[PDB]
Amino acid sequence: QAARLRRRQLIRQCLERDKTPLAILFMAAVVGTLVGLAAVAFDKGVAWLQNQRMGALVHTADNYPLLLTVAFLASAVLAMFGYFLVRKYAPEAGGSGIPEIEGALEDQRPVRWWRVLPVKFFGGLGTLGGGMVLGREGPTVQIGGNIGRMVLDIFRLKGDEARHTLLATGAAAGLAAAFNAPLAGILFIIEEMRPQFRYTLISIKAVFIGVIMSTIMYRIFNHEVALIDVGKLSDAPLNTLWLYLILGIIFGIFGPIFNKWVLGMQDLLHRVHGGNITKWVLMGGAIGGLCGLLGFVAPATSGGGFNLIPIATAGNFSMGMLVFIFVARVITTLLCFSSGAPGGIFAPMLALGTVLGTAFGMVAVELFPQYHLEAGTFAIAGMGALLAASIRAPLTGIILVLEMTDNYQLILPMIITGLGATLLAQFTGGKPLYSAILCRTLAKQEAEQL
Amino acid sequence: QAARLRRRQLIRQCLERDKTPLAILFMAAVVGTLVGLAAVAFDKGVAWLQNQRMGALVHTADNYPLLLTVAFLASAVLAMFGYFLVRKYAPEAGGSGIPEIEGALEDQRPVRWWRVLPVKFFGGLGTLGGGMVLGREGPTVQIGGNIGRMVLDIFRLKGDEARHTLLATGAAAGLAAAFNAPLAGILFIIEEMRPQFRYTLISIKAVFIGVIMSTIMYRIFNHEVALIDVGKLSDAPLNTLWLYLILGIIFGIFGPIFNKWVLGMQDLLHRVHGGNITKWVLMGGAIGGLCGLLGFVAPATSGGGFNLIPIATAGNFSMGMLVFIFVARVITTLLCFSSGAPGGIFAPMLALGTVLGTAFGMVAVELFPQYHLEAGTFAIAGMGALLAASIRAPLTGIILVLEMTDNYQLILPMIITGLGATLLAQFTGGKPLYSAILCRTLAKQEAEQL
Ligand SMILES: [Cl-]
Ligand SMILES: [Cl-]
Ligand SMILES: [Cl-]
Ligand SMILES: [Cl-]
Ligand SMILES: [Cl-]
Ligand SMILES: [Cl-]
Repeated sequence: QAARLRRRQLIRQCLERDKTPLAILFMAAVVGTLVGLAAVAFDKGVAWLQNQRMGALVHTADNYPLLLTVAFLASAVLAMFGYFLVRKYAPEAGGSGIPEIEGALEDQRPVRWWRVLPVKFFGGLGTLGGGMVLGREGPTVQIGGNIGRMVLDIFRLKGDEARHTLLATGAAAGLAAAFNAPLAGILFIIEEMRPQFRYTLISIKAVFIGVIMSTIMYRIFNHEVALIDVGKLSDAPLNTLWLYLILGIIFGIFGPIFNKWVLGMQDLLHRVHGGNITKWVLMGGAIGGLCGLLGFVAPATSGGGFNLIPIATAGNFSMGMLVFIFVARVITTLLCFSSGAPGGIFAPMLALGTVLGTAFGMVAVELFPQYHLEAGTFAIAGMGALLAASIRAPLTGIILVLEMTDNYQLILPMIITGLGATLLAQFTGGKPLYSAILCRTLAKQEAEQL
Repeated sequence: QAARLRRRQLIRQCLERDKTPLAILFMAAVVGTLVGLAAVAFDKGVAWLQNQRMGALVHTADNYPLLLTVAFLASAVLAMFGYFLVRKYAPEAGGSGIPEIEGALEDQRPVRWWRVLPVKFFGGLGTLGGGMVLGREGPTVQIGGNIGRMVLDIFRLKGDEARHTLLATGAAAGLAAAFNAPLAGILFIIEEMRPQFRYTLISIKAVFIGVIMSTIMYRIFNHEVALIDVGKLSDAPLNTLWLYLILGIIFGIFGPIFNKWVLGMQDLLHRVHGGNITKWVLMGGAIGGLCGLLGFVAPATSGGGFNLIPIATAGNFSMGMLVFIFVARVITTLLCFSSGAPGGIFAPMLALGTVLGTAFGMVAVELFPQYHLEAGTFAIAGMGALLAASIRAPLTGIILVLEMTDNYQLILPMIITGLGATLLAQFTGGKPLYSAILCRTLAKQEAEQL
């Protein structure tokens, strides 16, 4: 009868009248509007700082050593301002911000929106606007989760189930308004933050509301159907689907290796400054100045990565250039993200999977000419395979790539590529990167409390 | 210290090796291949019986009262075969089968694959091949979930984690191998089966493997890219997005009203036979013969519904014809599903949401000519709005409709329509239908135990 009283517990759940608090559902539309407006202002300010930087690199065009100095120095001072705001005011605004938000969903990290929200905005503005190899995905999730706490504090909402609802609403609205991906922002919460999020009928409807309001706030100011404008690539036949499983196996081995390089470079770059702010800022200007220098000479090795993925998905880079771009963008991704700059690793990971997927597709075309393959259809499957192998959230990584590229005929090749990425990353001993960063944040704050 | 002790449990959970045995993942490839093969033997056995029934109406087309007798009696004898196998050999194979698989993941229902799997197959060929208003999701999910228990019992695998993994693998594979929707099969388990499924890192990977192997087995025998071949419809502009909220608000009221009509007709049709097998079989041949009669005279009011959706989305019907189809298909959906026939309600719900959404999309083009609306974008948004209001799985129902229609420019209108459907079905006191059918089975089982 151990299942009999369990069955009587099941019938006691059906006759419950599930109430509908419309107060938290209205604030989720206030959150999602404010997240989507702060996401648009972040993207328009990062792009304005990037167009002002290349506008300074064309007025000094005939003078080449002066151009390389003002490519370094305009990106160094822009990065030094971002490192200074994090180190002086909000140290939890360094890095991505997803481990700070999913640590807040466990009631383990504080949400200091009076400090993080001006520092993650303006410090990430000069960091990403300076041309560093960092994405706006992580900043927008942390700006979103801090806006949802701000709305909870301004309107004085009490209760701990409303606190986790509005914090997850803005993190869902942050992903939905960074990438024009309303489907991935919902799957950000129920698939990637699955151990963190408390699934209530109200809390998942509020995640839907904030995602809707932040996608509408995005599309008012951006009228393109694809964030990454690759074309309409070919279908994948059934006799070519095993090549996407092999491509996932290669990504699923590299994924844990890349995660050990992220945490290993976090430790190695911390020995340079030792926690000192005036050496953390000057190391951040040397890293930020290099990526603005690399933004002029060999610009495929620097930047967030979205200006490389449509070039690499088409057959424009050779096999020797994709090897150079991959090694250089592995070095500058670890140099930017693991140094504690405000900026995520998600959009640099898309450029690393596109280049590694195009390299796989170019070998697959020359090895199998009987399949009529494309190099670009493996770049899409490789894009969400490094998020499956390192971030270890394949479903919100697949959906995000299909929404950014508008290529939904590759759903089954991406699930095949994302399975072998997740299967071999668990097998080879890999953890999620945002979990591994948060577990090192939690073990550090357990050590200063001794 | 209350959170410091919880911080210690979040650190030691992070240092664990994650224990990947490949034996249950290979068995998911065996399950997914067998589910995907049994789904195309079900889809091509139902379609063969519907071709022999239409072919019997062309041979003797000169005699019209014999033609209405042959159309009645070919479907009456076929449905009587389906109602008899349920009432004699496997009474839990009646209805959809998703409440029986959902109760099996809760360890409340037995999985008798030696009885259900021949009865759900050959009784499903009788009811669906007779032209009754019943879908093939529920049959294939229950055939799928019983294959996952059959593979567990043949290979004699031990464990309660392995039993719930392979049972949810085939239920996911049953939705992937029907409708060519691998993405909706995964979301069937982590979103619709959220209180039932025990999420593990390996139990979601085995759900991926069975979904992959069943979508491949479907696509070996089926080469259409979309099942519901509506065209490439228009995209919805931002000034028209509030009409999809009103379409969701209307569906979110009707959803609970349609749910109590399903449960009310289950009690009403049970008053006819009282559980007697002879009166249940004769009532089911009367209902099944009525839908084979209606398959010849006014064929839009019977059948599974996949023939009606491309005609309705194209704007081929009138307004009074669209009102007559909605009323008459509601009566035949309540007659077929609530009488205990092997066959689901999901694909009859897509035909009801398309017809009700087209009628909304025709009022919207009459009232707002300045919006430049197409009536078919509300047919697709309304298609998954009855799944969000009655089945109350909005993310599963959006992705399924998108994967069946290949219209992914309507992601955000379907999320707005599915939000207003879910929010108004919870506000007006509606439950999920499969959770309400199972709970009426579980409360009936407690009543047998006095
Ligand atoms: Cl970080
Ligand atoms: Cl990022
Ligand atoms: Cl990130
Ligand atoms: Cl049922
Ligand atoms: Cl169905
Ligand atoms: Cl069903």
